[PDB]
This record gives sequence, C-alpha cells and structure tokens, in this order.
Amino acid sequence: DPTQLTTHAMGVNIYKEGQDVAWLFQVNLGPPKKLEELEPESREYWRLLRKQNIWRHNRLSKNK
Amino acid sequence: VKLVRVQFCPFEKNVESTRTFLQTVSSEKVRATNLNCSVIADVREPCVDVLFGDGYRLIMRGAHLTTQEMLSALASHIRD
Amino acid sequence: FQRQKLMAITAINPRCLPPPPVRLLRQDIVAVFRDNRMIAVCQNVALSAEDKLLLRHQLRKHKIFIKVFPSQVLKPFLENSKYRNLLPLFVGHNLLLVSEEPKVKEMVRVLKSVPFLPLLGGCVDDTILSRQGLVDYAK
Amino acid sequence: FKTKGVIKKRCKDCYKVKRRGRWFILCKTNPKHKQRQ
Amino acid sequence: LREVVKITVIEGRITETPKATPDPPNPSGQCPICRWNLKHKYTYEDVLLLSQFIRPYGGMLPRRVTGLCREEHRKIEECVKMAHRAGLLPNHRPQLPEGCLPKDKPKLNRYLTRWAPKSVKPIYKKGHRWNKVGMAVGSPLLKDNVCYSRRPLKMMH
Amino acid sequence: GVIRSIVRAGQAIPGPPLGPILGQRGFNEKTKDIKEGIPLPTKIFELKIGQPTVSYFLKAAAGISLKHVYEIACVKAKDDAFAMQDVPLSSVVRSIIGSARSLG
RNA sequence: UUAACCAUUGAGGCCUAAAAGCAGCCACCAAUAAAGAAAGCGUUCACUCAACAUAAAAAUUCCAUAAUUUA
Ligand code: FES
Ligand SMILES: [Zn+2]
Repeated sequence: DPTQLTTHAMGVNIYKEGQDVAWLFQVNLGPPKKLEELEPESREYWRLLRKQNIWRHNRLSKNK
Repeated sequence: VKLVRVQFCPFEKNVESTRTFLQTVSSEKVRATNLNCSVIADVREPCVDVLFGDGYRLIMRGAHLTTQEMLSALASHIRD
Repeated sequence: FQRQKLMAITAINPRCLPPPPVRLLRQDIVAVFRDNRMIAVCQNVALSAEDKLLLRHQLRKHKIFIKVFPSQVLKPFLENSKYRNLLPLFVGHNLLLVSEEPKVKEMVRVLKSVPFLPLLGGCVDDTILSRQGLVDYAK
Repeated sequence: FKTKGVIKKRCKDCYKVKRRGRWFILCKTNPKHKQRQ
Repeated sequence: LREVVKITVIEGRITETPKATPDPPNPSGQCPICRWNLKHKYTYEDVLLLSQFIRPYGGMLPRRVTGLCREEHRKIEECVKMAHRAGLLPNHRPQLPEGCLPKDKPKLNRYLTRWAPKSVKPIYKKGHRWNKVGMAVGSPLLKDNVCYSRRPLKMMH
Repeated sequence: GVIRSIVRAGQAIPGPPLGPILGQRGFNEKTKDIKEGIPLPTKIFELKIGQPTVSYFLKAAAGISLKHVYEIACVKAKDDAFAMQDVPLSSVVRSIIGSARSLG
C-alpha cells in the first residue's frame, strides 16, 4: 500500500525485532543535473563538464 | 629473503629515495609477493638491512643511494 | 632547356636567442587547517582504492577525516603558517590524519590496523612535533 | 616478416626497430605481428 | 659523481666532479654549445669537444644531464658515431662481457661515415654518367656548418 | 579472494551464484537478524550481515514517497563493508533517487 | 612527432534465480578532488581504459678516374 509506506517508516526498522514501525528533507528531488542546470561557478558544473568530455571519448572508445 | 628491515629518521635529515623505496616494501601486494620476508618498519643516514635464510645480510644506506640502485640490488639478491 | 634554367633562377636562431618572459585549492588547504586542529603527516602507502575508502569511511564513523593535497601547491602555506617543519615531510604521495580531538594514541592505533603504514610525524593540538615526541605525548 | 610499403603497429605491445638498414616492428606477445619494410 | 662500491654491503658514494670552465665567451647562451660560440663550428674530428658528452664506454649521455638543445643533441650524437667508426676514440671501446676478444679482422680506415658499415649494401649497377648513383659522404645534419670553400660541400660522392 | 555472492534471507541454499567462483579458482546470520525475503549485499571471502538492497526495496515499494525515500536513507549507514558510511545524507538520498528514476 | 600513470555505491532496475560499469532490454544515473549503469574486460550475478592524478611527446659484361673546405 503506497499510503502505508508514507505512514510507516519501512526503512528505519527492517529487523525481525520490528514490523516497519515509524537538512533531512531539504535535499534536491529534481532530475539529473545537466550542464545547463549546474551553476557555472560550482564545482559540480566543472566536475560534470569533465564527464561530458569523458562522454565523447567513451562513445568513441566504445566504437574502437 | 627471510627478513627485511628498513629504518629511517624523520626527525633527522632523511633521504627521499629510501622513503620512496620503503613505501613499496610497505605494500600489501608486495608483502604477499615476498611472503617469506618478515617486514619490519623502524622510525627514528637511513639504513636498510635485509636478512636471508642462507645467512647473507645486506645493509643498504640511503644517504647517497638512489631508489633504482636499492631496487636493483634487492632484485639481484633475491635471484641468488 | 632554357625554360628550366629560368625556373631555377626564379641571422640569430630563435633557439640561442633568450626566451621572452590553484586558488580554489589554496582555500581547501586553508580550510583543513582551520577546521582541523591537529594535522598528522603520514606517507601515502598506495593502498588499494577499496581498502583506502574503508579506512577513510571507518575514520568518518569516528568523525575523523583524511585529506590529501599536491605537495607543490602545499609548499606556500606550509612555509608561512603555524606548521613549518612539515615541508621536508611533504615529498611524494602523502596523507593527512585530521580530526577534532587529540586522539594521537588512537591515530597510531588506527595506523596500527595496517602495520606496514608508518607515521612520519605532524602536529597534535596545534603543536608541531615529530613521531618520537608524539609517542611521548600520546602517553 | 611480410614486406610491405607501409609498416603499421597491430597491437599496443608492438614496438619499432631499425635493423640492418630497414624498419621492423616486432611484437613480444604475437610473432604474427612481426613485419619488415 | 656517485659510484657504487661493493663488499654483502654495497654503498654508493658521491665524489667531487670536475667543474665547467667559467666565463663562456657568449653570456646567457640558452644552449651549452651556443654559450661557447661553437654552434656551427664543430665537426666529427673534434674529439675533445665530443668527448665531454660521452659515457666511459662510448654511449651518449642523456640530453637533460648534458643540457644540449635537441638541435645540437642530434648533431652531436651524429658526429660521435662518425668519430667511433673512424677510430678517433680508442679509449672508449665497448665493454667486453666475459673477456671476449675482438673480431680480430683488420680495421679498414674510414671517416665521414654516415651509416653503419654492416647495414650498407654494395651498388652493383653504378649507373651511367647522367643517372649515376651517389655514395653518401657526411651527414645532412651538418648543412649549416660554416664552409670555407668556394662552393658548398658535396655530400654525395 | 573477495566473492560478491549472496541469496535472499528466506532462501537457505547457496544456489548457482556461490559455486562457480570456487570452481574457477580451484549465511544463517542474514536469515535471523534482518527481515526475510529481501536481497542484501555480502562480501564472503567471512560472510557479513548486510542491509537489504534499496533498489529491490524501491521495487518492493513500487510492488514490482519523499518520506519513504528519506526514511531508508537515515538508517542506511549501518554497515562498514558496504562502504555506506557517508555521513552527509545528500549522498544517500541522491543515490537512491538516481536508482529510483532508472528503475521502472 | 607518445609517453606510465590510476580506477569511488545506493545489485539501476527488466523475461531470462537475479543481473553490480554491464549476457541481455530500457533508462543511463548518486555522492564525491575525480569515474562512462563504463573503452575494452570482468562477469550465468559480482583485469582495467577514460576521469582525477599524470616523468614525456629483365635478359653478352658494372662501366671515365676520383674527390666533402686555401679565400
Ligand atoms: S647552441 Fe645555442 S641554442 Fe643550442
Ligand atoms: Zn603485436
């Protein structure tokens, strides 16, 4: 039941000694950040910019 | 190689070559490869002493010895 | 043949000549020094990536971090800072055992978890000292 | 030792040599890759 | 100079090395050769100059240690080969591994030898006057050297 | 030699996963402590108790919310071998979010 | 003009018990200084390149002889 998931915390208790009894909520919920989403001056933007550079090489690498 | 002893003095002047040589000895994979040797690290010019089962004891000081010479010396000695 | 004849008819090397004549990382080195009271310099033992993580993660459970920076960019601040005797230490691959409490004895104990890894020295409670001194203070 | 106009490496381990006035690529892993100009 | 002495205990000991002559004629010379104004004035027969860059057994020294620029690292290397083949470096012979004796064949006097004698095939068909095939003498790398003749040196004889 | 072979707690037999590595080269703890019927990573070398895989947990939630996504993240940092010791929660929540999006 | 260097989980789910960077198919992400649900590989699931870090880069028989520097 989707409602049961919200009402009762399945994650907190997963031991046989229980039955899923019931900044944390401020984290990003959005989709994967693309180069446009990332802030140009943020480390993530430059970090994921390298990933895009890695993307092109990997696609060429896959073809061989 | 029955035992390998490496001693170097951080407080006193210490040559880089022996330290770079020591960390190679201080490696899990290297330790497994040379299973026979009992690796002991001494910290207090630097002197490296390695003992062999046949009784040959080789003392290597890093004062003016480059890392290649130590590694080459060990490799040749291991071959016997 | 004259046609070919016409066609043929129609000072200092730049080598010897004299040749004409990190900031983000700088903050990171400053940040670790400001955040962590004690910085212990230990040689990077080239441990396996999986084994390297668990040591950092295990220390993370103890709220102890591991910090590493290139030596050449680390020279300037170490030259002018409370920690000045670590410059010869910071040669080659290296790691920093940085925490918020003076767990010098436990730092060696965690270092003793892998016997091959030695300790070169560092500072505890903002006091720069060598390993021989650190052991005495650890007692 | 096929004699070809152009010598081209066939593997990473392949290396180049200049023996007796000609160019040779010899591969330790695979003797097939051995060639001559 | 650090050299290894063996006894087993083997120790490498640093010894004093000869110092370079001060006051080069050309100050601030980027490349050691140019420093001494010998950029385009040395040839194969200049044993004294070449000897300063050669290992005791006749091998070439690394560029870094010597400090020569690549342009003069290849020319110097080329001249050294010519000197060895001409028997101008009798005291830098190869190290005999196990007391092996030389080939014992008499040595033919040669100079200005571009290629190794073993790797050169004979030219059986000489060719006619117009098409005549040429025999290499000297090396092209020394094109820029000063010439004291009316016309440029003939590389191919 | 580290072997990453595991079966569901409810299942009491090694099954195909375990055997091949031993041939190539040459669990009760889970059944009791943690809820049964859910897969969990292990690092047999030395079987170690491990927390259930989130992805199947996400599928279990999907039968194939934000509070549920967060709830699992808070208690997730309960293992050492797993390497799931990232104190900053952003790592865990973003990781499960990236897994939730990819899974159907 | 070519180099040895390092290589991080929530097992992403999916028809293939179940698919970890991955047989496979759809998504293809999360943290990280810095990593492609990866380049190959590994793997019925579960060695390493790219990143980071990186010392460098055609038929009888060849056919003048010879010669590198004197203005
Ligand atoms: S001789 Fe001057 S640039 Fe080398
Ligand atoms: Zn090959």
